[PDB]
Amino acid sequence: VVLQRRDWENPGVTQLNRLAAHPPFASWRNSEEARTDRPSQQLRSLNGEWRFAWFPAPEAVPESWLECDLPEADTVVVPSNWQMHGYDAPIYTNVTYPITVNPPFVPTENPTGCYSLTFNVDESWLQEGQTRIIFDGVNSAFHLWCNGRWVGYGQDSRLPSEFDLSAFLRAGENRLAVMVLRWSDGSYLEDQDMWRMSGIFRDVSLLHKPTTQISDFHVATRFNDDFSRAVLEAEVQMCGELRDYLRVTVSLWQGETQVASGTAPFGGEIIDERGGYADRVTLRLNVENPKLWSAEIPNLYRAVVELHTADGTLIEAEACDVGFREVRIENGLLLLNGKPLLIRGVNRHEHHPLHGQVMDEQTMVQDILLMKQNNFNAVRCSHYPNHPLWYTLCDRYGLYVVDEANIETHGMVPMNRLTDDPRWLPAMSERVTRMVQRDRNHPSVIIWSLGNESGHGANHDALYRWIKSVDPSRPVQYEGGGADTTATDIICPMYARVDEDQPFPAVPKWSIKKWLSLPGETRPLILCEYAHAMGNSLGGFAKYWQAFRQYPRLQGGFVWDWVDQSLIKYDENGNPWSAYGGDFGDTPNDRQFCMNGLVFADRTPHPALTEAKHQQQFFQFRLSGQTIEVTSEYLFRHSDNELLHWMVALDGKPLASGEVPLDVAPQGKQLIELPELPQPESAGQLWLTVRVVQPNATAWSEAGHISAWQQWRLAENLSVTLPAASHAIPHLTTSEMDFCIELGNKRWQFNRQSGFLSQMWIGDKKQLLTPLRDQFTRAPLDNDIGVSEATRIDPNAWVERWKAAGHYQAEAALLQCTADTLADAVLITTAHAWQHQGKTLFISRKTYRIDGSGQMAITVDVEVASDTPHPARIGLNCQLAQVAERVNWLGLGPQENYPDRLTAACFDRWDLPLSDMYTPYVFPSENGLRCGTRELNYGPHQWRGDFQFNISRYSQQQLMETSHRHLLHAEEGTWLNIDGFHMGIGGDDSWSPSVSAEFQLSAGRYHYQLVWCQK
Amino acid sequence: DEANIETHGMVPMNRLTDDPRWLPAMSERVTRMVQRDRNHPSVIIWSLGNESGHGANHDALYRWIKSVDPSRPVQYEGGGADTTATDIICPMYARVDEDQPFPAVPKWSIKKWLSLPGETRPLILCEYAHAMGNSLGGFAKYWQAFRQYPRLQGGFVWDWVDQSLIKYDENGNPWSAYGGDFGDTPNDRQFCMNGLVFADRTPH
Amino acid sequence: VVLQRRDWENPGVTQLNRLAAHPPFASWRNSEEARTDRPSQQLRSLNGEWRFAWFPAPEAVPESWLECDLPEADTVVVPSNWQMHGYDAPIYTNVTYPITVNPPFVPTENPTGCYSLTFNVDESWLQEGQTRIIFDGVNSAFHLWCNGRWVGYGQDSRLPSEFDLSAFLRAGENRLAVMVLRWSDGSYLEDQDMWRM
Ligand SMILES: [Cl-]
Ligand SMILES: [K+]
Ligand SMILES: [K+]
Ligand SMILES: [K+]
Ligand SMILES: [K+]
Ligand SMILES: [K+]
Ligand SMILES: [K+]
Ligand SMILES: [Mg+2]
Ligand SMILES: [Mg+2]
Ligand SMILES: [Mg+2]
Ligand SMILES: [Mg+2]
Ligand SMILES: [Mg+2]
Ligand SMILES: [Mg+2]
Repeated sequence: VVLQRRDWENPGVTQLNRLAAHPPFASWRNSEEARTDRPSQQLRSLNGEWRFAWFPAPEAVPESWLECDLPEADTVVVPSNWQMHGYDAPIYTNVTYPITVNPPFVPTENPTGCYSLTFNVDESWLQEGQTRIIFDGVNSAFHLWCNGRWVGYGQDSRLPSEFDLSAFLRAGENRLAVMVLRWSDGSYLEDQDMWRMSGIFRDVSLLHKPTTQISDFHVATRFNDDFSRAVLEAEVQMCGELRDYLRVTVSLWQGETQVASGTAPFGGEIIDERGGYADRVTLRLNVENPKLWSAEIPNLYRAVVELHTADGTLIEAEACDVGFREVRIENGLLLLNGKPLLIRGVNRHEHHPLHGQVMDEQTMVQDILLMKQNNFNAVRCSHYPNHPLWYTLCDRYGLYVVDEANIETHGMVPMNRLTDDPRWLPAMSERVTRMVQRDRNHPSVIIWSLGNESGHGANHDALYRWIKSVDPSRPVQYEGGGADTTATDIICPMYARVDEDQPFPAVPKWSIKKWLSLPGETRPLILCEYAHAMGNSLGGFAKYWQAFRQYPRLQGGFVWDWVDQSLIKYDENGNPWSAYGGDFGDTPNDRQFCMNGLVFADRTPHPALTEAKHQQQFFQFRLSGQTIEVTSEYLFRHSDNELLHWMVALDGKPLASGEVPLDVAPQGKQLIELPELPQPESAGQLWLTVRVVQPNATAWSEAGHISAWQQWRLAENLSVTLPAASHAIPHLTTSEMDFCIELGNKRWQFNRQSGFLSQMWIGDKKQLLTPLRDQFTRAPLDNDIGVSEATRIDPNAWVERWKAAGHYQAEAALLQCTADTLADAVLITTAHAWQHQGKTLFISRKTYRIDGSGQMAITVDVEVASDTPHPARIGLNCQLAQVAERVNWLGLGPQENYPDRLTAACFDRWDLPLSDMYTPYVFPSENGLRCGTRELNYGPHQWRGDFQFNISRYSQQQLMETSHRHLLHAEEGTWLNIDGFHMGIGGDDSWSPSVSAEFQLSAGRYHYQLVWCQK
Repeated sequence: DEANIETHGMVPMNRLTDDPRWLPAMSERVTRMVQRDRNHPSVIIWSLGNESGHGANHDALYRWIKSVDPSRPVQYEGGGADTTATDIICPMYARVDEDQPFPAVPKWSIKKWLSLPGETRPLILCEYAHAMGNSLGGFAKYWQAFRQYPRLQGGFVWDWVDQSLIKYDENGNPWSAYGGDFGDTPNDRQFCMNGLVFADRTPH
Repeated sequence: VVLQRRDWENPGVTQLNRLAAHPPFASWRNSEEARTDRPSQQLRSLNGEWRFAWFPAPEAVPESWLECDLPEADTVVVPSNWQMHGYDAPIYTNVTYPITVNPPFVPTENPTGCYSLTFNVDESWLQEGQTRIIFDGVNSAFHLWCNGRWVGYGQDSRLPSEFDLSAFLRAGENRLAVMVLRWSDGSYLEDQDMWRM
C-alpha cells in the first residue's frame, strides 16, 4: 500500500480530510422521532462482523488489500481491540512509555490492523445530501479507503473521526478498508496508566445529512437569582444552501408537553466591522419555574432543533436532553444551582476483562447503578473522553461528570516537555477543542479537565483560556504541575493527605486543610484522585470525609478508582483467571498496579466499597438520650423515599426495633425520639443500629435499598456474676519434653522444648495441625509493598523494613516454661524472645490457665524493641485440624474490616460460610480480618476476648509467596490468626508508607487475653 | 511586534479566528514570532495581528504570550479594541471628542473611552491621523489630548510611507503608480498611498 | 507526492520538516568575534544571482527542473518579488481578498516561481556538524529540494523557515530548487491592506 508521508510520525498532521467536530447527530426527518429519541433511519450502525488481518508494520500491508479482501483475513466482531482476539499482546505499563521515547518517531515494528467491511448503501442516500462515516474510536491512528480510493486520516483514540463518503460510494455494495497503526505520534499524548491496546474499539456508523443542514448547536440555560426563572439560549449553525426562506424552530418539551418554543430566520447579530454570521441564529426561550437538574434529581427536558422552510417543510431535526443547571465558583465554592456541592466521586476507566476497552450499554448501566447504590454522585473520565453513551446515561441517571481531554504525557522527562513546546500545541489543541465541541450540551458534564499527568506547560494555559472563552458555563481544572497552577479553577491534587504534608520540591502535596489557606489562595479544593484502592486498601478513608464535612472549601474528591483493570486468561483446562501486568509477556510492565478498583473486573465488590458507601452517606446522625437527630446532606431534594429503621440488641440478641418515616428538607434536621427502650437484666452491651431504607424502587435501586446506617453503644451492664464452682480439677503429668493436662474428655499438651501448645484433644480427636505460636508478621498488602521489587528494593516500604529487621525470619528462643498445679487449675507460664542476628525484636510472656470447667485462659504480654520497625500485628496463629462450614462471631462485620477501615462494619452477631471469610484479592495478601470481636465460634471451638481475627484455608506464608489468587490451594484444616493488635492497612497512596501514626503498633508493650473453650 | 495574521475580508471578520480548526496555523504565526524576537529590547509590546475580528483563538494566544513572556504587554485591536485579548485599549481612528457609536465595535471619543464604567487600561491608538493625500487635519487635537490625559499615552500614525510603485512611460520616464495601474482588478486605487512621506522618502 | 498532497490547501499543514524557531544565530566559534558582532564564517549569505522561471500553476512545473536548470529560466537577483521583475502583476486590494473566498482552497491558476541555485560548501561542512538553510521570507508558501531530493515545506510569508540540509549535501556542486506558490491557505491569514506580491 502507498504511504511515503508517514503521517503517524508527524504531530503537525493529526488528521486529513476529517470533518468538523459537533454534538451527537441523528438527522431525523420527523420531529416527533427527534423528540422521543427513537432510532433514526438516517443513522445506521456498521458494527458487527468485519474482516481483519494483522501485520507487523504498515510496510508489510499488500496493495491488493485496498481493492480485494485478503484470503488469510479472519472475520471478527467490531468494535474490538485486537489484543483481546489474541493477535498481539496488551501491555501494562504505568509511566514508562511502551515505545522508545524519541518524539515524534515510533518503532519501525508497529503492529498494523487491516480492517475491512463490505456493506450496503441504499440508492436513496446517494440521490441527495451527504453520506458520512463516523468512527467513534480508533486506537491510535488510521488511514481510510472506500472502494479502493483514499479518503483520509485520523488521530486521537478517544473522539470520533468523521469523513464525507458522498463522492466515494456507489449504490449497493461498497468496501471500506481501514489501516490502524498501534503506535503514532498521538501515542506521545496517550500515556495513561492502563493497558496499551489498539483497534477500532468504539462504534462505527453511517449518517445521512441533507445538503442544507444543522452543522452545530449549543444549548445554554441561565437563571435569575433564585432559580425560579430561566432563559434557554440555543445557538444553531448551518452549512449548505443559505436562503431567506430558512428558519430554525427550537422547542422545549417536558415529556409530551411543549413548554416553550421559538422560531427565527438565520442571521446573527452584528459582531464586527464585517457584519455577523449569516449562517447562524440564536433562539431564546423563556422558561418559568424550571425543574432543575442535579445528580440528586436529574430532571431533564427535551430540546428539538428543527431546520425548516418558513412555509413548513422540515429539512431535518436534531435534539438533545437539556438539564437546567448553573455551575459556578463564587467566593471559593463550587456551586450547582446556588448550593455548594460535596463530590462523592470516583475515577472510572473504560475497562472490561473480556472486551478490553470496548464499552457496552449493559456494562455502563451496571457501573452507574452500582455507583449510585454506593452513594457516589460524580465520575471523572480518567483520562479521556468516553464512549458517547456514557454521557447520556449520566444525564439521565444523574451523575456529575468531569470530562477530560485525551492528553497524558507522564513518561516525558520533565513531565511538561511536550506541553510546554509550541510545536505540540496543534495536537493538544485538537484534543481539547474537539472534546468541548462534542460534549458541551450534556448537563452531566459540569467541569472540563485539560488532561492528566502532563506537567504544566504554556499549551495548558492557552487551552485553559480557550475553554473559558468558548464555554463560560463550566469551570476548567487540571492537576499537572502542582495542582494549583494558573491552568486550573479548582485546586485538584492527587493523593494529597488530610493532615500530613508531603513537601516535594516544585510540586508539593500539602495537607488538603493546609492547602486551602496558603497565602493568597482562595479556590475550592476537590481531589482529582484520592484513596488509592489497590488490594486491601481504603485505610483512612473516613479521615477524608470528616475533613470534607468540616471545611466548606474541601468539596470532596474522586476515589482512584472504580474497577480493577485485570484481564481474563485461560489455563490448561480452559478455566479463566484474572491476569495483570506481565501476564501476556509484556515487558517492561507494572505488574499488579493495574488493579486499583473498588470493584473486581467483573463488578463484584471489594470490601472497600462498603466503606466508601458508608462514608459517602447523605444523612448524618447524632444521638442524645432518647433523641436521634438526622441531618440531610441533600442540597435539592426532600427525603421523599426514606424510612428510618432502628434496632436495639444486647450482644447481638434482638430486643426491640421500630421504624419512623424520614421527613427532612434538604440541608434540614429531624428529631426522632425513640420509645422507652428495654433495660434488660442480663450482662452485656446494648447497641443501637439505625438504617435508612428506601421503600420505593427508583431508576437506580430496588425497593428496600439501604442508603445509610449508623450504630451507637447504649447502656452496658458489666458481668459481675461468678462462674459456678465446678468440682473437677485438671491433672498434670510431666516428662522432660511435655506438660500434659487432662480434664474429663479434654487434653492439652505443651511442648517443653518449644514452649508452645502443640496439641489439644477433644473426646479423643486431635485439634491442631500446627502449634499455637505468636505471630508478628502479615502476608504483605499491596500498600506494604508499594513499588518495591526483588530487582529494585525500596528500603522505605513497610515490607522491606520488616524484612531487613528480620521479622519474617526471626526464631523463637524459649526463655521460660513452667507448670504449676493450683487449687482448681493448672497454670502454664512461658516466655520467648524473637531474635534476629543478635537483636531481640519481641518478647512474649504468657500464662495459660486451665480450670475445672475446661476453659483455657490465655494472657499475653508482648514487648517490642522501640528501634525495630513497628510490627504488622501482635497475635497468635495455629492451623486447626477442623474444616467447618460456618463461622459465627460477635464483633464487627459482616465484611472484612481493618483498624483504619472499619467504620462501615457494624457490631452484631454474624454467621457466614467459611469461604466468605476470605477476600479473593487478585494479588494475594493478608485479608479477611474482622476487628472488635468479642466471641468467635468455629466447629467445637469458642474463643472470647477483644481481638481481631481472620480464618481461612490459606496460611500467611502461602498468601505471601503466591502471586495470583488462582494459584492458591486450600491447605489441610483451617488457619486461624487471632490478633490482640493489627496495624492499619493504609492506602492514601500505594507507593509510599501511608498508614497513619495512630494505626501503627508503636506502644512498645501490648497486652491481650483470650479464653478458648468448647462451647 | 505584530503577528502575521490578518483576515479582514472574512464575513464576519472573526470567521477564521473563532474557528478552532484555524488555531494551529494562527498559533505558529504568534509563537514563532515571540521565539525569534523576544530578546530585542526595542520590542516593548506584542500584537496578535490586525483586523481579524475577535475570536477565541485570540484569547488562547493572548494567554500563551502572557505565560511565556510576562515582560511585555500584549495588545490587539480586533473586535472593538478593548476586548479580553488586549492589555491596552488600542483603537484605530477613534476621534478625540466625537463618538462613532457603530454597532458592536464602536469607536468612542478616546477621552470618553478611558472612563467607561469599569475601564482602567491605558489607551494608545494602534492607527490614527490617516495621512492619505492632503491630510493630517486635526492632528494637533490628538496631541493636546495626549498631553492633558495621563492614560492617553499616544498612538501610531497611519502611516509612514506611500505604497506607490514606479512604472515607466513610452519614453522610459518613471511615474508613481497606485492600485489598478498594473491591470489588477478589483483594486482599491489610491488607498495604497497613506504616507507621511512619498515612496522615495521625500516628505509630504 | 508534492503535487498530490496539495499541502497549500490545508491549514493543518503549515510546514513539513521545518526546524524550530529561535533568536538570531551565527554559530560564532570565537567568543571575541561574538562579543563584537563581527561576521561568522559559519553563517553565509546565498543572496545574489539565482535562476528563475515562472509558471501559471504548480501542475505546469516540469520534473526535470528538480535535477537540471531549465534553459528557459532567467538569471535574477534574490531577494526579490517576482512582480517587480515583470513576471506577473502586483495587485492592490484593501479588504476584499485577491482570491475567491473559499477556505482553505486557492485558485487552480496559482502563479508559481521556480527558483534554483548551484552552490558548494566548505569541506569541513561535509565532514561534520549541522548545515541548515534559512529563508527569512518566502511569500506565500514553498517546497524545497536539494540535489533533486525533497527537503520540506513552509508557510508564513514573514518569518524565517529553516531546514536541515546535512544529509542532502554532497561534494562539489549542489543544487537548491525552491517552488514558491503565490497563493496558499496561508493567504487566508495574510489579507493586509498592501500590494499583494
Ligand atoms: Cl426520522
Ligand atoms: K465541604
Ligand atoms: K494504576
Ligand atoms: K464500625
Ligand atoms: K502474594
Ligand atoms: K498622556
Ligand atoms: K491603505
Ligand atoms: Mg501525525
Ligand atoms: Mg411543529
Ligand atoms: Mg499517569
Ligand atoms: Mg460508625
Ligand atoms: Mg497548508
Ligand atoms: Mg485590513
